[PDB]
Amino acid sequence: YAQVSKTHKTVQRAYGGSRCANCVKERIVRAFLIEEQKIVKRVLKEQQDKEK
Amino acid sequence: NINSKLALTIKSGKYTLGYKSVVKSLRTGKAKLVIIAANTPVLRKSELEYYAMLSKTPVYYFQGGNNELGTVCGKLFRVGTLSILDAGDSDILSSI
Amino acid sequence: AREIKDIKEFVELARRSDIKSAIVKVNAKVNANGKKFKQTKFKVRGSRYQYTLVVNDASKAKKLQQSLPPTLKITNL
Amino acid sequence: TKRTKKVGITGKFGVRYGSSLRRQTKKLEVQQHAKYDCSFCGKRTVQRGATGIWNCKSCKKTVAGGAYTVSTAAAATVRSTIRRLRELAEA
Amino acid sequence: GRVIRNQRKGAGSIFTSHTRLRKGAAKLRTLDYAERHGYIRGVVKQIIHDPGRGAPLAKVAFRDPYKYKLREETFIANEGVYTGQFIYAGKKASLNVGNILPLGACPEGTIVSNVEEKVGDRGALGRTSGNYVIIIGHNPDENKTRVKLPSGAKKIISSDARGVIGVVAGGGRIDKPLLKAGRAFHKYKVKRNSWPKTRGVAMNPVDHPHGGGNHQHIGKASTISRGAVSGQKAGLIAARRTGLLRGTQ
RNA sequence: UUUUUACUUAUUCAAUGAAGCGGAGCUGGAGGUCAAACUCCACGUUCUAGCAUUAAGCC
RNA sequence: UUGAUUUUUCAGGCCAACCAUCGAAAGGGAAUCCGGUUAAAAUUCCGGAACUUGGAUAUGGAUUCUUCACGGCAACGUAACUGAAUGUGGAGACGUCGGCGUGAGCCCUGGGAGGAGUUAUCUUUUCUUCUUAACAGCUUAUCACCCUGGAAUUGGUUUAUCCG
RNA sequence: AAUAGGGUGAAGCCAGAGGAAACUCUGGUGGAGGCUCGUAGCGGUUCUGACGUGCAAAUCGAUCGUCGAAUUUGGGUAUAGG
Ligand SMILES: [Zn+2]
Repeated sequence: YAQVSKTHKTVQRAYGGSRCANCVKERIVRAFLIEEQKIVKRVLKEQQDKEK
Repeated sequence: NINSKLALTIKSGKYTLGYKSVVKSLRTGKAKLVIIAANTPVLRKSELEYYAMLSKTPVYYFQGGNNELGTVCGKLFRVGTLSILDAGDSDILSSI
Repeated sequence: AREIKDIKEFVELARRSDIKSAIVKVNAKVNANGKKFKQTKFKVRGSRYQYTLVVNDASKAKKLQQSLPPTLKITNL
Repeated sequence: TKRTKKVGITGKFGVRYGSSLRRQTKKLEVQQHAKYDCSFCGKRTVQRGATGIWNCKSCKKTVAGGAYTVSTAAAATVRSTIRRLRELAEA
Repeated sequence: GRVIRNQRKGAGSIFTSHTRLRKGAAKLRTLDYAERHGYIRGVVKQIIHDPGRGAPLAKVAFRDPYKYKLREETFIANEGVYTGQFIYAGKKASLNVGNILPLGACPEGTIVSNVEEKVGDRGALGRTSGNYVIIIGHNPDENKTRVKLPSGAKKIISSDARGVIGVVAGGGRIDKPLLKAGRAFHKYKVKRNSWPKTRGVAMNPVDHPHGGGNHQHIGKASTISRGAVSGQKAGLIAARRTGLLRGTQ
């Protein structure tokens, strides 16, 4: 692998030569959805920090 | 009771079975209700209800697994999720 | 050994500064769908590789041979 | 046709080891070679690896189980016992 | 006479454990600030077979609280633990199968495994397949907890000692007969050199206290004093009773 | 002199790449407040096999 | 590890879990083949043709005025096409048996071009030569994956019944 | 690192037949087993054979045990005289 060009050892994508396409797709969706719910759990917490 | 309501919709109304069909029906705005089986992966589940939030669609959480959700629909296969396009003779949309 | 297909690339390659010598090989072949024809292989010896151009046309070979640099040593086989 | 009247999977042992030991082997060895329903994907694709290891071919979920069954009766009791005691503590 | 097989094991030449294929020592995490004050979350990456062990092991990845690094722990897999499960360890961890909690944080009747004898020894009790520890009661004034061990013994442990909720996976292993000498050979091929065993009564008087005679027989009582010396302790050492166990004990 | 149990520094056991110990104080949740705020608890992480590293900001 | 300094001084920036060493001519492991040659050496010599590692280094190409390239819905493609500390992974790297499939070498065999044998008779006959290395380019695959689509009258499918 | 060629035919699977059900029967397929016949191999039963100042300080011949595992084996390594 040291003596071959980079296109042979990677794929033009995030985590190209490290993760497969489906595992990168699942990381992206999981990162987006989980972080979206983090905002929801924060605004909801602030809703219970002013009435209860 | 909802099993009886859901069975009537399959007999008389319109529906799609399967994750790929449900997401298409949420994109097109043709979904009236989304039913998700209990053993559906949470990542797929939390994504279906994000699509429904954008699409302004109610979500019903079936209590059984995809084996039980499939047999309620009169199918001999497993149904992880489904969308109701047209509740016909049933009143499932008014109950959920 | 690398094979060269473009005749224009071969003449530009034969005038590289590291090119020691050239070989002109004549093969009496037959296409089996006709009769005898004379194939010519032009072989250029560079530092790393020997470069071969196969010229199946007996006339394009003669024109190509006089198109090589006059300084190259040419061995006729 | 039916090939063996009663030995079943233990017919590989021939006449050796004693009938009582072979019928005791048959009970647990049918269980360890069975296919179980996956609690994650719903398919009947769960098979044993080594003891206590049960893999699903479809969804590639591995669960820790019993030596010869995916779940022992003792584990099922603990699951409900832990579930019950959790409810009281969390009200 | 000669040095008997009991005594040759302590030198440990051919009697050490065969440990090439073992997958690491099964331990809890080192007790740190997160477990003492809150909880830390890890994810189950693998559930693997450990040669020489009936219980499968779980590989759980935690974050290092102080440096950018992943820490892989080797836990004893409780039954029901699956790959991709989140494992919570600490004082504030919830009562779920696979979570690591201090003993005082568990109500009476909680089934727990890989329990610490002492705070921070990373697990001593109930580690084999199908085994567990039952929490009997608490003594909050003295900060002590009563537990029942797999042998039936009652023990008093610090309430800060940790354990893993559930039963050790792989239980029921003993229910199946081995049926063959070869099965025991393969069983001990990855444990240690203790099989097969020659009966001492079948040896010569040099080899064993039971050897010799014109019939195979022990000749003297096989119950041996606790105060006997090495080379004598062959048989039933400090036996309170002998014979078939009849009735309750 | 004998029995018991208090101390920790001798001694002994264990762990860690000696990372958050002990006390007090900030903040809330409470006791019913009979001076005046004393006592107790907590004090940023729990649908998901994602991410977290080489400080932003304020003075 | 850098920026250096020519001030042969330095300035610092990161880290020091673990890490003396020995232990395999059958384990792991950078890289070579063919033809010829001696009385006796050859993957070592000769001829030709390659390869790896370390170092130095210029030219061409590539890239930049939207500074660190484009194309494809996608799987992904390419002659290239910044990337420190630190981190995460992969390869190294792995039992045994059973049948199945593909390849290679060998075995068998037809025509043709040669050479040898038998031939009282018979035998378009019996035997034999007809080869192609490492390496370079293009092309080539089970499996796996992507897009489309939405399936009971269930269908696809292996020698071995698994898949939706 | 090594271990011809056969026999038998366990689970699982396919099809057909019978039954109200609980279930049963048949034909294939499949290829299990410290299974079996039997080479190499490993061993060493009997002739109480040969030899017995030997080919040999343990061999030779026939016969025999076993032959896919508790198998056979090279090298490295550990254990040392009460
Ligand atoms: Zn599954």
